[PDB]
Amino acid sequence: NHLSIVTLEEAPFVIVEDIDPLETCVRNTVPCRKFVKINNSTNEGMNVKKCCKGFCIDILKKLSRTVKFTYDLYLVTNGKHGKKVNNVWNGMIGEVVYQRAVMAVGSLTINEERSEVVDFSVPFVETGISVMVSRGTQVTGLSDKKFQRPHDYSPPFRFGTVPNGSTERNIRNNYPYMHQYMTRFNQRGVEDALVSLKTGKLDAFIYDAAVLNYKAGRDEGCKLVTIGSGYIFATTGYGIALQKGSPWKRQIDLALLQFVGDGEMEELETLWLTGICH
Ligand SMILES: N[C@@H](CCC(=O)O)C(=O)O
Repeated sequence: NHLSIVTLEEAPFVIVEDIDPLETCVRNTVPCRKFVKINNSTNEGMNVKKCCKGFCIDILKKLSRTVKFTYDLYLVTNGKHGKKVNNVWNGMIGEVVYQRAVMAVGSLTINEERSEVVDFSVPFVETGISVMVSRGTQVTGLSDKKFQRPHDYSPPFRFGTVPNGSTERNIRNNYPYMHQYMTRFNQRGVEDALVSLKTGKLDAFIYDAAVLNYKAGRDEGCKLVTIGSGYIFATTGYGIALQKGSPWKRQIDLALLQFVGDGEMEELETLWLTGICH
């Protein structure tokens, strides 16, 4: 009963590394494969062996040990965390919905749309929407006038997010103007956004709270500050996604609860998520 499990890279939850040519993953890593295309024309491709580590990987290792299952971990190839595009789910959520994976482990945010098509374990990392700015910049949260009336400033307040995730969904579904203003500043990824902030090319980066709290905690030079958005309606957590009606949610939940109660979760948080910047 080898379980097919999908994941996605997003430090410090999931970190990917090339395997050692001379061909096994060691230390705190585990095997993870990815289907890579031969070219940009056809569907042809081959699965490439890589190695994975991180907070979520350690959670997977513990679940494997405790629930007593073995697994075949693979990386998503189309999309990221999960979005319904042209009426079809992609990313980690898609792999679970279309039964390619029994579970999805990673920095996967629990939200209403996703819960309609997949079942989630209890949350194990708290998150929501946060705002990151250069240390010194003053903002109260997303209700700040700088965000409500960006054009009332010279130059217009510059803020954006990484599209296609739960953060964009929460803005697009409720505040049309803010969303369409923001697309002007879409960021390709977290690292891109951080550079834009520290060099003064971007005023604020709106993104997942867990990741922003982590990044601000160990920024080189501690030049970044993260503050809550105030969008409490968006407060949620990361959860392991399973097939709708999955018979494993019960056992996965019991394990997570066991880890929380025994202090094992506490130890993992200390190992991977602590910060140093005040
Ligand atoms: N963790 C988010 C991705 C990042 C974000 O949109 O804030 C998700 O599962 O969609």
